Formats: sequence, C-alpha cells, structure tokens
Amino acid sequence: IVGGKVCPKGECPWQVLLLVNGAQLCGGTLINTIWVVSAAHCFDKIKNWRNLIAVLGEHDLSEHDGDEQSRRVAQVIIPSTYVPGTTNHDIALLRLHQPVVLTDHVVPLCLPERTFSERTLAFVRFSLVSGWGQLLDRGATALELMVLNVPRLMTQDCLQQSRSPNITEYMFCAGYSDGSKDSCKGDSGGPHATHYRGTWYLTGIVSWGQGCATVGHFGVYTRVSQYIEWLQKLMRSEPRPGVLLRAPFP
Amino acid sequence: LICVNENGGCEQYCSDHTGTKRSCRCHEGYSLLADGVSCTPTVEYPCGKIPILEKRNA
Ligand SMILES: [NH3+]CC1CCCCC1
Ligand SMILES: [Ca+2]
Ligand SMILES: [Cl-]
Ligand SMILES: [Cl-]
Ligand SMILES: [Cl-]
Ligand SMILES: [Cl-]
Repeated sequence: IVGGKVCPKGECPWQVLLLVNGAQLCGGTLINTIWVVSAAHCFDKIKNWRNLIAVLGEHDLSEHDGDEQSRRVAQVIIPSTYVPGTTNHDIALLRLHQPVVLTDHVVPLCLPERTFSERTLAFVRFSLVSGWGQLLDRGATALELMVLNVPRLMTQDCLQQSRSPNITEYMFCAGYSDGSKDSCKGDSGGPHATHYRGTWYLTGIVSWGQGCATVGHFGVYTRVSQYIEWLQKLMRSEPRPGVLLRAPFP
Repeated sequence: LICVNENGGCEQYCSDHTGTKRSCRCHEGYSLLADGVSCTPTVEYPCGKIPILEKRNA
C-alpha cells in the first residue's frame, strides 16, 4: 500500500496473507470460516499447488503474537473466463483445508447480495484497501498491515480522468491520479471493503493498474458484484480432487 | 417503498414484491428486528463488524 497508514491490529480482521513456500504471494479476504476471496492473477506462476498457505489474524510479519492462524489452501477456484497473464475476471475462490476459528482478530467480511451491492454499495464513495504490499513503487513491502481509503470512480469518468487494458464491466477504478495513494505489488488479491450502516462488505479485489501510484492513473479493482451468484454456488459445492478448479462463468 | 431508492429503508438487503410490497433481510449471523428494517447480530462474530471497535463503543 502506498500513502496509507498502519491498520491498527484487529481493525482489518478479514485480511488474509497468502504464502507460497513461506514467501509472500498475495492478499485475500475471509468471507466465512472456510472461504477466502483473492485475485486469479496471484496464481499464474504457481508450480506446486500443495505449498499454498493462508494466514488469518496476521498483523506484524516480524513476530508471532499467537493471534495468527495458518491453514493449507485445499482448493483454488478460478472462472473459465479468466485468461492467465491478462486482467479480466480477476477473481479466485479459495477453500481452506480446515476452518479458521473466529476471534477478535479473525472475522469474515460480508459478501453482499448483488442487488444491494449494485444499487447501494456502488455509490458509497470511499472504501478501504489493505495489504502488506510495497510501500512505494519499486520499494520494500510492509512489515505491518497497511490500509488506505480510496474513492471510487464511475468507469466513464475513470477513462476520462485517466491519461493498455480496457476497463470492463467486471472492473472498477478507485484511488487518486496524483501519484500519492494506491495499492501496490504484494497487495494483489486483498480487500476493497465498503462500509454501510455499521457493517462492512466486500466490493472489490486488488487487481491491477499502470504500475503503482502512477500519475494520471487509478487503481483497478475486480467488481465483486458481478461474481456473487458464481461464488455462492461454488461455496455450496462439494470439494473436488486437485487444488486448481476451473469453474464455468457465468 | 423500493429497494433502488435509499436501500428501501433496509439496513442490509432488500427485495421488491408484487404490489407495493418490500421485504428487508439480514445476512447470516443476524436477525431482522420488528421494525422490519434493522439487523441485529445473533452470534459473537458476525461478518463485517470489528470486535475491538464494537467493544470500544459498547
Ligand atoms: N493498483 C496498482 C497495483 C499494480 C500492481 C498490482 C496491484 C495493483
Ligand atoms: Ca505476527
Ligand atoms: Cl501433501
Ligand atoms: Cl456439487
Ligand atoms: Cl487430494
Ligand atoms: Cl494437485
């Protein structure tokens, strides 16, 4: 995260850290005790699928305080419409091998109904994006979880204000065009979370952009409202052998 | 009332019904109050609430 602040420990309790062989890969969002939403592009270069770990309750990467909970990722579900190396349909649904235990430091983000998300949440201007990604373009990643408040743009206005992939109906822009504030490498897959009447909801996923905090450009986020039914159906499905599952979309 | 305006008065989710009928609903781990709009937690750790802050203002 560029230009944000430390998320005080426990105030981003849905945030997930994804590891491969112990190394930082991506962020993610806990949406109930076994399911995590991330970004499809996080998995483009995975070789051993059986080495993926999700950590909940994480905050300071330099220490163990006992609130952390680690789980093997049993399934990675990616829509049929995602093409590796590209940006559209940038969403992945992860099944944990064992549920996490809900605590003061581990709480899911609400996956909203589509209509609520389209008719109401989409018009909440500011939302929170978080991660342990790079603190600066070409800079070091964060040891403490960072969070950033970013305003959402209507796509017409994003295209007008920006100055190269398209912005599809499965994406939205959010952030600033002045190079001060953005999600960055390492933050991919993490939450874009939106507050409404006392409760927080998943509206986006850290997806892509023209580098990190590039002047004249905004952060691009996967538009989660397009995927609610797809996710809901998969969460009711029985697990399948083998980690990776490509599942039809819509 | 209609869901596209003002969330239909619902705190959370909203369905439009045949007639001038609206129904509010709440996410799992919440129940709808008798006002027909408000949602209250039914479990210790409902989605989308931050325990250390809920405890801070409780
Ligand atoms: N928002 C711009 C960044 C670009 C690198 C990947 C995460 C998103
Ligand atoms: Ca720690
Ligand atoms: Cl194994
Ligand atoms: Cl099934
Ligand atoms: Cl297996
Ligand atoms: Cl496998």
